[PDB]
Amino acid sequence: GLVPRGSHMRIALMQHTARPLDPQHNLDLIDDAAARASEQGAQLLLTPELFGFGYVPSQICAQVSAEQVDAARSRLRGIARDRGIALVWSLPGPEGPEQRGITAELADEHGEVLASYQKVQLYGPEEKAAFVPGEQPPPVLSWGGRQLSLLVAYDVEFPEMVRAAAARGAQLVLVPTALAGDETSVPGILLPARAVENGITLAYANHCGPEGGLVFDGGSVVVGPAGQPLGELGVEPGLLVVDLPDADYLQDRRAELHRNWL
Amino acid sequence: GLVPRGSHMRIALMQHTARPLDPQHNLDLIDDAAARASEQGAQLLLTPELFGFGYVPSQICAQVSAEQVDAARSRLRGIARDRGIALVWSLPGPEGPEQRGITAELADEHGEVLASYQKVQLYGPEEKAAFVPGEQPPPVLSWGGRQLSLLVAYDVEFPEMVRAAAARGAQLVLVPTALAGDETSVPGILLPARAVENGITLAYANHCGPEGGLVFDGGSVVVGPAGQPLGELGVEPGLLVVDLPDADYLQDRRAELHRNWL
Ligand SMILES: NC(=O)c1cccnc1
Ligand SMILES: NC(=O)c1cccnc1
Ligand SMILES: NC(=O)c1cccnc1
Ligand SMILES: NC(=O)c1cccnc1
Ligand SMILES: NC(=O)c1cccnc1
Ligand SMILES: NC(=O)c1cccnc1
Ligand SMILES: [Cl-]
Ligand SMILES: [Cl-]
Repeated sequence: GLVPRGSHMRIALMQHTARPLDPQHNLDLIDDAAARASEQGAQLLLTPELFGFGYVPSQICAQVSAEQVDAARSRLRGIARDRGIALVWSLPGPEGPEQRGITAELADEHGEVLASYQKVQLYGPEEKAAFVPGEQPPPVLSWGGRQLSLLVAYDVEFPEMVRAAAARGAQLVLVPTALAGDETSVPGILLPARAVENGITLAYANHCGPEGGLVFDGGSVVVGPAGQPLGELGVEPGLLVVDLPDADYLQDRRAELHRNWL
Repeated sequence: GLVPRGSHMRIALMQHTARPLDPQHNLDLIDDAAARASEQGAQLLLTPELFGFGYVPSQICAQVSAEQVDAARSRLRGIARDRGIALVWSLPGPEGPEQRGITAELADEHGEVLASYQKVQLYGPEEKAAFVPGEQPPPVLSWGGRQLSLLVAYDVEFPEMVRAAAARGAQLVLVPTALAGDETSVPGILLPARAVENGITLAYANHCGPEGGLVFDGGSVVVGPAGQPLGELGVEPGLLVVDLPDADYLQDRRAELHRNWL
């Protein structure tokens, strides 16, 4: 409804089904969602992991060129600008098929790429055959009056990855994902702890429905610092729109000891 | 009931109210619980943080001598032996009042002290005025056919502390605690994640009721590797007895990167 009294940030999450190896289709879906989110007063749209090509790691490595990635990237940049909304997307990285990772990028409403990140924690043998793991910590940046950060999918299941973002100042962690197999423990158990154990908000945007030989769970969610869902979807396509309201674990943690004990 | 087919470990958790600065009373309560647990076929009893003197940090530092600590320790050792049950207790450490931490120790049914641990993550200004933080990682040891470990209270709220135990091989993490203030997020949100994110079982033994100017929450619980409660108490004194049944986060985590990013 109307933009509320105590809130200066409204975010949207796109939950949908991608078609493998059909970027025109999947990017048309992103464009649709961007327009709709913008019309509802959202200032940012989060979209799912590898959405533009589908979550099909082995086929991305075999069939998707660098030039095809770049064409999808340019189109997404154009959607951010033309729909007048900040956009988080996830594509393969820009290098050749044998050198690139899974990435996420944040563009603002003018189309500026503010931040780029390469997934550090690859999931399973197919991802590890198709992609190179990232080696850099999550980025943290001011946008819309808060410190935003990016992580991808499996990354968020590691407390260390969320802690790395929060140690840099993150307040809002945005996570494209691709979770199938009725893995209710990730949104149900791990995400709430990630939020509480850092005092942060996390947004988690999944595929749903039949795609790439899997049936994705949906369950997209925004979790606030008390671990509660600010908004959530079920198993069907949807656009989740959430107004964010404006123990000291981060100070208390004995990081110099912890780093020796991992 | 009868010791079940698929289980070779039955554990007990004592949840009760301590009297500040009255070790005879509080250790009599531990003895009672040890006897009862042993009669029910439990092989180990976990008891709460600082139970023998009450959770009264400032008064422990002002009034409880080293010699008084040692007398309580010897009595607890005797309860393990005389009740024929392994026992986890938590007392101040053995040094002078200005040099000692909060500790936990595991004795076997013969009274052998198998392991000792000093709380690394002190909670709040009163603990930090009264006790020295520990500097050593959690111990991990074979007992009863599994790898057991110790952590104390606030420690378990840090993913790094549980990860440190699991990295050493822990399967069962035993946690004396003292949690008041209706802090439902610790057992409700953090403990289940600790268990899932390492694939371990955790046992969490709280005070309950009015003690030391607080009203403790109870909520003692054993959480298995899927994050579910194997057994749980409410707010009243009780003895929880649980039979333990017999993603690869621990291998997949990029620990050499994580250690640079905390
Ligand atoms: N954004 C607003 O102007 C507004 C007006 C009335 C009620 N809520 C919000
Ligand atoms: N995908 C990306 O992260 C990226 C970063 C810089 C340039 N092109 C792509
Ligand atoms: N896409 C992912 O990183 C993933 C898939 C399955 C489980 N957890 C994470
Ligand atoms: N421990 C046992 O002998 C037993 C016997 C029957 C049923 N369950 C356990
Ligand atoms: N409380 C303890 O940890 C301890 C260890 C060794 C000797 N005495 C006490
Ligand atoms: N006893 C503790 O370490 C403690 C107290 C309050 C909150 N969390 C932990
Ligand atoms: Cl919340
Ligand atoms: Cl479980």
